[PDB]
Amino acid sequence: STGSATTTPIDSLDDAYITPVQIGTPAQTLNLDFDTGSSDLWVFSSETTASEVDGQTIYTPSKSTTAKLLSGATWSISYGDGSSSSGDVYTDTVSVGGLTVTGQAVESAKKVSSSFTEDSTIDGLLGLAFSTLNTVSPTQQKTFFDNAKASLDSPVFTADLGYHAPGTYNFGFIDTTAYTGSITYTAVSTKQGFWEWTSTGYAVGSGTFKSTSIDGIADTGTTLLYLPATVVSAYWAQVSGAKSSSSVGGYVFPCSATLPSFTFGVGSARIVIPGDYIDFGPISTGSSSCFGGIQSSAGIGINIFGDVALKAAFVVFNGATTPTLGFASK
Repeated sequence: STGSATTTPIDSLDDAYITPVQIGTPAQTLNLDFDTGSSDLWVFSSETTASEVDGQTIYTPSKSTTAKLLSGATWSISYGDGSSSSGDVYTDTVSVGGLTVTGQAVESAKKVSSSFTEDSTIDGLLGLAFSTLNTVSPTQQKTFFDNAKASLDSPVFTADLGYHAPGTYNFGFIDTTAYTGSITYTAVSTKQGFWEWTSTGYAVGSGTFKSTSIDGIADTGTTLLYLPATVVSAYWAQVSGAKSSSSVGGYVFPCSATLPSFTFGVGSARIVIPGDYIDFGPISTGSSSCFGGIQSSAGIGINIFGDVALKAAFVVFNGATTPTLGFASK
């Protein structure tokens, strides 16, 4: 089997991407944030505290003939941005782009943090990291990908995120028309439950490439590119007037600037992030100070190749017995 679904930016900045997901019988379609940095499929639901729902589409398990309460199971998650959610669990039929899993754990939110409530466009998350990170207790549950894997033509999914435009998540096949050149594959460590890999270096604009190992995670659920302070300082040093602002919470730059590109290494290959991808617009409405798309990972504890980086590439998440990651230009 295979599946193919379009993923769409939630706003003009590509702050996140939503992908329609069919849950239950008859189908209830929710727009979920596919997140390769977590492993829970959770949704706004009929059980979510009413004051914490503001415009989202909810899953109502009582209206699904295939929903079954997973007796005794609860979940609770906290994300790197400080947001969180928790609730109980059903199993139900879940389909993504024509690919169907029966018996998928669908984690129903009873509580969500303000960040989630305030974002009307995201009806939940669909985790695509390794199932060892799944938070369901007392019986840990598998991700949608893990459940689908054995049925897929090939045990892979791909992320092809657009810049200010829709893109695609495919399951079970590699669309050879979706990228240019060849895909370069690189080793993955699953020890922390993430798609963790080591970039071979970076360049700023037309500058020379610096060969240096940068361990980080491929995370579709993080907006920006978070890298070591040395790397980030070298980037922003090439932008006149750019500075790190403690009050704002990262590097800002004059909105009048033209940003240089940023290149990262994948083995001997190179992925180029155009400068425009690094512009996240005014810090507040009407400001001439703009927020940078490359930020320091210091104090996160891990480097994160988020959407800013991933959207410059066609990315293969290879869930073979020994997982790997592939990157191609596009």
